[PDB]
Amino acid sequence: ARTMQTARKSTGGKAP
Amino acid sequence: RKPPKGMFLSQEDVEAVSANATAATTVLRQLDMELVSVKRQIQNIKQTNSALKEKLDGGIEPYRLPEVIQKCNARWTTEEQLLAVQAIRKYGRDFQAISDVIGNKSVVQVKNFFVNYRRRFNIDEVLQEWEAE
Amino acid sequence: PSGVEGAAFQSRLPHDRMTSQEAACFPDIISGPQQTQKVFLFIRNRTLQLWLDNPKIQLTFEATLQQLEAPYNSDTVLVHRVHSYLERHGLINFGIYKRIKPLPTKKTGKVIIIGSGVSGLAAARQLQSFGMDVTLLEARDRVGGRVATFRKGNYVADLGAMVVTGLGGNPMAVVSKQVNMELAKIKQKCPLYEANGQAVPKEKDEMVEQEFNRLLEATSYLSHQLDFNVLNNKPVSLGQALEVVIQLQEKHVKDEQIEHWKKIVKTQEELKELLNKMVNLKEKIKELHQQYKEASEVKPPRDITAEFLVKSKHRDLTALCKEYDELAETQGKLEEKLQELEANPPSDVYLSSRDRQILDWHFANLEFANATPLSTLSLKHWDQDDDFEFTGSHLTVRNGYSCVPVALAEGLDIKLNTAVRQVRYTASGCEVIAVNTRSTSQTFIYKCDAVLCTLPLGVLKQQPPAVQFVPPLPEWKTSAVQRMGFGNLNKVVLCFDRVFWDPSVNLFGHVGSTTASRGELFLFWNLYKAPILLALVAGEAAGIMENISDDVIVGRCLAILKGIFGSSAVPQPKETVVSRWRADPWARGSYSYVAAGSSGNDYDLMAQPITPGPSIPGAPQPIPRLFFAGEHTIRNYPATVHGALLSGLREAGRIADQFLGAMYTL
Ligand SMILES: Cc1cc2nc3c(=O)[nH]c(=O)nc-3n(C[C@H](O)[C@H](O)[C@H](O)COP(=O)(O)OP(=O)(O)OC[C@H]3O[C@@H](n4cnc5c(N)ncnc54)[C@H](O)[C@@H]3O)c2cc1C
Repeated sequence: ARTMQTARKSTGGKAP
Repeated sequence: RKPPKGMFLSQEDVEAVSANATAATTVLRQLDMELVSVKRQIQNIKQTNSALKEKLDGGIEPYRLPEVIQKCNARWTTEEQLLAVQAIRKYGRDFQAISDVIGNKSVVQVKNFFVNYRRRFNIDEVLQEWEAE
Repeated sequence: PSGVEGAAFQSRLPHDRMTSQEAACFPDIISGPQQTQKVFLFIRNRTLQLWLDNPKIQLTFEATLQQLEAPYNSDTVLVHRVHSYLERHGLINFGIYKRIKPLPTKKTGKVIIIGSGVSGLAAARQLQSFGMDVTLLEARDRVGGRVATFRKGNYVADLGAMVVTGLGGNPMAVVSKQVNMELAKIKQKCPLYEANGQAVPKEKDEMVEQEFNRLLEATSYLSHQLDFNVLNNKPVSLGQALEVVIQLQEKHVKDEQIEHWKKIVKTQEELKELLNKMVNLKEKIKELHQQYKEASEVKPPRDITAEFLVKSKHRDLTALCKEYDELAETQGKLEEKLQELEANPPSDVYLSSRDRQILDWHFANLEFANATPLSTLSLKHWDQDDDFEFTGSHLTVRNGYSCVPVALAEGLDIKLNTAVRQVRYTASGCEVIAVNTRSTSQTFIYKCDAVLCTLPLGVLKQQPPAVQFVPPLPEWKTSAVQRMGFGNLNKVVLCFDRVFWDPSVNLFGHVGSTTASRGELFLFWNLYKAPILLALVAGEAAGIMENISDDVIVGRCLAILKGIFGSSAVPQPKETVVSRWRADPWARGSYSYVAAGSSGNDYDLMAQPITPGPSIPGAPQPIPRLFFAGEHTIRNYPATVHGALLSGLREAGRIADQFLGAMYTL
């Protein structure tokens, strides 16, 4: 899932 | 609460693009047609206006008249009195226009004529004969 | 965080509150007075701290209570309950420690563990540590499962798990102090390179990325505020919702263009109606001038009416000349209001073919992260575990990740080349039937009190089954198996004789030509000490390139690298390896994802053990016999190694509580 992302970690929809 | 700024996600907008398969591409090709149909309409009236714009070449310019500058005199020559009755017959109560016709009298000096010469110059029957019109 | 509170954080526990798990073992305390809770929570955080500060040696209760101070060391059974809960559930004395009190001489209970991936290995180590007889059945000829590590000469390169996703709260932190792992930080910078071979210019890069993340917020807002989660009776996927958002962003580029031009028409037509009043005074004036001229042709002396005619046509003619002058003013406004609007045109497109292809690379990144096409992801739930993200830099294991499963295997009965075929569980015990992968013919029979299944979700999904459950798994479990997603992503490893790349960027993108290929070879990794470049095949590409030779694949690789670095700076690779995880019959995929129609709750369904029916009718309800671990079973940490490891620890504590009893609840 999103926690797998190292390069250019996405951010939209994530609680800041 | 609200979308990211600039995203346009109204309630109503979403079903319009999801209501069927190509309801997306339908409403956007609707808009593409609405864009061209208003674009050529612009060019149409841009061309219409360019023709009217040319018809006004010269402006008024050959048709203007130079300023009569004369100090606004106090006394009523018989000529100006008669200039007045015609200006009243023509313009009724436009004390102004009456004042430019008889050139040398302020917009007040006009007013004061109306009551002073009220008896003699029959300004009622001039003014009522002016309204027939 | 720091102190005892940092130990709670590095154990993924709130320092100031009792978890649901602790309320289960210490219901006395959670319903008790706040002061005892604070005491309890201190022993909790303190023991975690003790263990964490030295994870290479067992933390005995003796050692714990020794380093506790009044008021806390004054209740020795509370400290014994705490220490035993912690130890039972893998929060302390997990991993690879020097055991102080050497292993119990005779064992209690027999557990069969299917698979020696990290989850299996993590349970086995804990179960054995708890005095059970545990043996693992492993279809491969190696431990690790999806922690695969290529090695040849000085080359090392992971084709499975490859990145520690941050140490903040990560169990892999403890494991790394216990095991030589060359953990190397991974540097954030990642330059994208379009299909031509040349950098995306900072300008684009930063617009597209930002538009991407704004599109993600939108799908989130669509899902959670607008409740846009079913469409034509099917659950909305993320890929869909991104389209609906882009289309509404395209509908709006046009909606605004249409209103801007409709402002030019509203004014090009005030100018029209005015250029008409003005064409109709330039002619009402053309003739009052004629008339005034003719009235002036009368030479004096004039009677008074003929004088008034000159005077009156003159006052009249200047009145209309005021009018036509007052309009060439108003004509001068509207004539400038127009190349006000004609000079401020709204946005021409939403995104250009070049923008979309860069926006594609961010979608290939979401497709890599979920190991699946965005059209399969749940819109609501795909990122349901983001709260549990670890903090800190991501890291790579420079000596190969396999170094971890191997370390964990040390000391354990592992049967390699043993392919489980049937799992038979009944009210009185279980037998696991397995064949030898080399000569299938050799058939093996393992009897046990309980089976811990760590078969990959993709294996559990095979129609027709690679593994038969006798009696069959209940519907609630098989439905969770069919609802949940098991994705796919692959890796191309390139071994050169020379570093022909920027040796100080760890990673760089390649932007694909089509949406349909957005995943193909989209990201490259420079992680290792030898000249190794590693390329990702994500998204719909992953499923495709499995049916394409290594050569065609390393070809397209070298093409990219040539185009990006110089046809001639790119030598031939001295060794190449392409993974095919969906084809690998012990994986059948790469890792799991929240399928459209699934939730994180299916992860919990996957972790519920199975209880067989009674052998004798009317006999009391059994004991559970079939336990499940593995990445696909841990809702708060799916798809990862640490999540797998944590799920092993979970089951080991759950099995031992079952068959060894939990003395620490009274
Ligand atoms: C390409 C790729 C990259 C990844 N990168 C990362 C990363 O960077 N970071 C990260 O944290 N995670 C990553 N992961 C995920 C991580 O590898 C897994 O989540 C984790 O290793 C899975 O462990 P597991 O113990 O649950 O299952 P596995 O490790 O698959 O173990 C299951 C075991 O069961 C065995 N088995 C299967 N069928 C049978 C059978 N019939 N009989 C007996 N044994 C059988 C298999 O051989 C295997 O050993 C990646 C995964 C992939 C595929």
